[PDB]
Amino acid sequence: LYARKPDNNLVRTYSTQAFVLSCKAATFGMLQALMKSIYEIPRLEGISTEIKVTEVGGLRDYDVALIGSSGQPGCILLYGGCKDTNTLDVPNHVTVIRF
Amino acid sequence: NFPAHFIKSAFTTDPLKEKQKARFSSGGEAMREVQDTEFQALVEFIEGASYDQLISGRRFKKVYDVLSENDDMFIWLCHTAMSVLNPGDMRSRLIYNHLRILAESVASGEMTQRTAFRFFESAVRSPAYREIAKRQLEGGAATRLAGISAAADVMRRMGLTRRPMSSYFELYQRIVERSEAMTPWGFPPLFQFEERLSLEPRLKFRRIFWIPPTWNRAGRFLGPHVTLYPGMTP
Amino acid sequence: QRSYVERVHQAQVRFKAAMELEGQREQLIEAHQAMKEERMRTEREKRRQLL
Amino acid sequence: LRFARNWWLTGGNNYELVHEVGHEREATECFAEYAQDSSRDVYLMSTNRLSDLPPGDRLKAIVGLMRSRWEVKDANRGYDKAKLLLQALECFSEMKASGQIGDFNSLPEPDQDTFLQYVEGCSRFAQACSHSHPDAVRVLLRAAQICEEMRCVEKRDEMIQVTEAAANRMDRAYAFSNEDCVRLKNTEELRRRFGNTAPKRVDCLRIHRNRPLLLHPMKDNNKLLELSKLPARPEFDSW
Amino acid sequence: ADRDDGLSLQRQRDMKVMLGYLPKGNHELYAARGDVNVPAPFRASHPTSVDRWTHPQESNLEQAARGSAVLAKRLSMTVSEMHDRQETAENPATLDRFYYRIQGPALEAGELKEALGLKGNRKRLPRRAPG
Amino acid sequence: QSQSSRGQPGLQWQEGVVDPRYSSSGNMRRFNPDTVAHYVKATIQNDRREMGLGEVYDWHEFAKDAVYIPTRSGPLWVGSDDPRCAKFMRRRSKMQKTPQQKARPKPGPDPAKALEDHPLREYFTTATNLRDPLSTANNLHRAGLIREYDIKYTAAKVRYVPRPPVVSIMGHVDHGKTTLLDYLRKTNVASQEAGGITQNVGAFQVKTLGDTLVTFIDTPGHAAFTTMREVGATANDLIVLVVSAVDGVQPQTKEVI
RNA sequence: UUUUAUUCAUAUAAUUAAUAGGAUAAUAUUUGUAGUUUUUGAUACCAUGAUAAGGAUUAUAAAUUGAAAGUGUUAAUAUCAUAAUCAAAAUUUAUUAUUUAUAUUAAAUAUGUAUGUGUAGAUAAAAUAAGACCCACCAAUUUUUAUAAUAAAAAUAACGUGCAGUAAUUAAUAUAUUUAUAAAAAUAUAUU
Ligand SMILES: Nc1nc2c(ncn2[C@@H]2O[C@H](COP(=O)(O)OP(=O)(O)O)[C@@H](O)[C@H]2O)c(=O)[nH]1
Ligand SMILES: [Mg+2]
Repeated sequence: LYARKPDNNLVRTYSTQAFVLSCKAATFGMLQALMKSIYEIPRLEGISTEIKVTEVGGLRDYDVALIGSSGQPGCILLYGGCKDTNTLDVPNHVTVIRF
Repeated sequence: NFPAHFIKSAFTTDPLKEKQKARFSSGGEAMREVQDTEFQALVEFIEGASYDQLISGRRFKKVYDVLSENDDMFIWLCHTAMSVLNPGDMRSRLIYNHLRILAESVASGEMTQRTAFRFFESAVRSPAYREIAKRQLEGGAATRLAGISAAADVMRRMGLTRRPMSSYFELYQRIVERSEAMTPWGFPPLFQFEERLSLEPRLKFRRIFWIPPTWNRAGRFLGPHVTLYPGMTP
Repeated sequence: QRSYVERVHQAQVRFKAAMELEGQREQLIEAHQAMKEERMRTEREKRRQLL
Repeated sequence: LRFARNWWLTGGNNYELVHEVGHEREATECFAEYAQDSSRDVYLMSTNRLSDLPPGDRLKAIVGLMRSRWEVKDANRGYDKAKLLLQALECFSEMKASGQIGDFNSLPEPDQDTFLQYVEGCSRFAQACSHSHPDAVRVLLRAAQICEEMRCVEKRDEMIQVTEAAANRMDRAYAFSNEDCVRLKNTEELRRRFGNTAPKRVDCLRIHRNRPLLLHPMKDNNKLLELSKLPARPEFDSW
Repeated sequence: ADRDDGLSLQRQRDMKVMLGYLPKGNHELYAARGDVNVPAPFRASHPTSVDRWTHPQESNLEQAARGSAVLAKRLSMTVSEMHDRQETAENPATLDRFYYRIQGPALEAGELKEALGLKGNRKRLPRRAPG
Repeated sequence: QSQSSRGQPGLQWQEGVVDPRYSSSGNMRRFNPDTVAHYVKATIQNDRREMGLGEVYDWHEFAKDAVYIPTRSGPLWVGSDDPRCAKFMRRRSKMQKTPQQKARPKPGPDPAKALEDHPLREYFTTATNLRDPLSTANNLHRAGLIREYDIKYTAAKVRYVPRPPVVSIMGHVDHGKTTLLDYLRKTNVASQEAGGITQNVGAFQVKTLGDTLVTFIDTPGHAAFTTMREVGATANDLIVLVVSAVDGVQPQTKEVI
């Protein structure tokens, strides 16, 4: 009748390059195909991709906020010519792949 | 750790035991099977000189308290302050009546001695009383002796004493103290009396041990009665 | 002891009821699929005959 | 001030006072301290199927199920309600059949009216759902049998008549088995205007107190539009 | 490490403080001190708390014993003694009245008072419902 | 007893690289015998000698049991047998023996049955059965075109009309589905399509044969668009599978079949 | 310009569970009473009590031969009620208060080495039937102002350095000046 008790003494220590990834497609079918391809892509030894936000819109402000705020390397993928409405500026450490 | 002893008498009796106890021991069964405070304190104290008792400090302290519980000190203070007044002056008559009322209230117990002393010090520090006392002292022949003797007599008449004739012995003590020239007649030490009354609510003027030592507590000790170097009694 | 046995027995009963419900849903799905397959076989043979 | 740093009790003085008093009324009354006793504390077991409970507890669960159905408040088809009511009546029927003292003649007025309203509701739901469900008349017949078991001729005859009529009804039924105008006129007028011929939204931002602010397009005559049109870096960008 | 000088006094005391031999709060310590019989908060400024202090809770099984003690005392007393002393069924009657003087360490003195019944603090009382 | 910096820490990742202190190679909370200075070992051994404890023998193996304690001075390395981390070690051992030691709330009634008893159940709607007039009438009522008493009456009133057929063009990549649809529609889309690859489903109605409308759905043939293929399969009533003559049956054609 | 003394000697070795009566008694072969084998803290650990050191003060004068020793605490130690792997027979092993110049070993085996003009430092003893809380840096994170190659403040349970108030170790404080890896002070006045 008891659940596992967390312990906060243990913390995450980074061994690989943690790539925070945001994905945004032009259409829902494109988004599904992109997600399937990304999950079919195998993991490298020293690379770990964390998928935060997947959407059907263009580049937003919250995407830049989620990817660029943390110092971890970030990749934002824009599948299709979806119009962007972000007012901030994407940091240089974050790669924006518009395709 | 520590066993429960329950020294309370209400924590060691229960109705179940009391039911059987009452039948054997009750009021009827017990009845069937069984068959001037100063003077009383003094006789209690002196009865310790019997062949089966000892002189104890408790009884002497008790009789001392019974003897000193009165306020005749304050009454004599008031009447000695009254003695110096002039029976002809109207201000002196007013002061005399005020102080007589104060003394009567103290004797009756209607006024506590602390506030009575406040009244007395306020009355005796007034300039009128000081001037009257100054004239009394300056006069070549004065009425201080007559005043204090009449004060003793009225203290007897009005019942302001513990016993009818104690006032005259107190007057004798007052005169023999006046022979010492401690203070001018009519100028009592108010600071001294204030210091007295701040602490005491009422103004006033081979070892024996209750717990014998045990063997565990005291290693090498015999007792208070044993004599290590006795003599030869005839 | 009473609370523990009550909680455990209620949990067991609820789990059994949920499993029975899921089994009923699975049986319904299987029956619907079988009917669909029968209809599809009839449609296929009808299609061959009509062609 | 409040707490003492010294933790040792010195000898001399320190005469604490212990005073004990007692009233006979306290011993007589003894007040009350029964929070949870063995009589009121019992084991609890749960069964999923409603046939495991005794008829009384079966009814005590059926009333809760009826309350849940009322909370649903769908009404309309009431075959589930009819089944619940039939089980409720079966509780009384099995109470009488097993050998309990419960008999409709011996039942008091409250239990009698409860039985009457239960059977009436069951029959009403069954009559409503007879056409939708071919087997609702079966529950009607079962309710009539329950009434006969309870030996209540007055309700039994009514149940028999209503179930016969329900069977006949089921057999016979189974054997039988301005805004728009304004919009249209406006659309027609718009189409006619378009055939004969052969405004722009302004973005709004709620600034403060939810007050809208409209950013109207800049006038075409000012220099700022041309300033934006001109290249940023003349040496690097194409002209 | 046998013949070593050992930790300094300051270092050892600081280590004990870090480990927690010093209590974080004084409420438990002064509740078990036994110098006073007040409850844990040590300060009552509300009417209900004051009533709680003035009327300590007691179990019925012990209230019956307390009433039986005065019943037995009155039974032992004679009719004339009771009538003169005004000890009747309605008037309360005292049972015990004494003074004691205690000397020694605070915690041990408190435990001794608990054992003797002089300290009514830190007592568990079963719950009651309604009246 | 608690392994967390007393001062409030910030971001552990620099704009480009990971902070060495928070990396695995330079973990601040791991005692590294290969990089610690002489004074750290001197302090550790001095403590182990001042208080009764075992001699430190191997630093590499001691790093396994080296417990980290944050201090204003910095990291404090305390042996597993040192009294300072006694409570922490006891809690860690208890967690290792039995981790599930926190009570959890009792689960309530099953949500599936709660759905059966939901007050809003009747508002649920379902796709109309194409062969059931009762279903069509019920959907009409739920859309509010007929009253609830018109269900059985409109069930007979429902009639069937032939609709334009929908055909989905499927196949393998570069098998000419786009080119076939392009020829049918006379639009030249196969050349203006970016990258020469179809990645969006398009439905186009054409007037062919006996002046009838046929709606063609251009399903992409790339392997990733399985969801688009499934959508086209569900939507269409007829499927045309185009296979190249030169290039035989491929896995995409096999899965389409 | 009051009296006295002080060289002091044994010290580790091995195995520990039950009751059962007799002569002069009116009778018991119970003379001679026969059911292996599932438990485990000290051959080496019980922390708690006593003890050591050790103090208090009223008895006028007459009579009487009389009317006269009392302990906390701090300490050390230990064999007791409390926490499993090991001292008591095979003793070398060094443990304070001893016989100094006429005669010196006979009953349980009962001491052969220090004469040196009685010459140090320390130590013990008695007036008794005798006679006198808490500061600065360093370390360690981090946070704000700032983006200038800035700069500054501040929050922080265990480090390393120097020694900082609390009548407190030093009259105190303030201003100004000076030295040291930059802590602490010094120097010179003013105030109280
Ligand atoms: N010769 C010939 N070429 C064809 C035919 N169908 C398609 N192609 C070639 O295929 C290319 C277009 O491929 P596409 O139809 O978009 O590939 P798909 O969408 O996967 O079917 C064009 O460049 C044509 O040259 C055909 O029937 N004959
Ligand atoms: Mg294509």
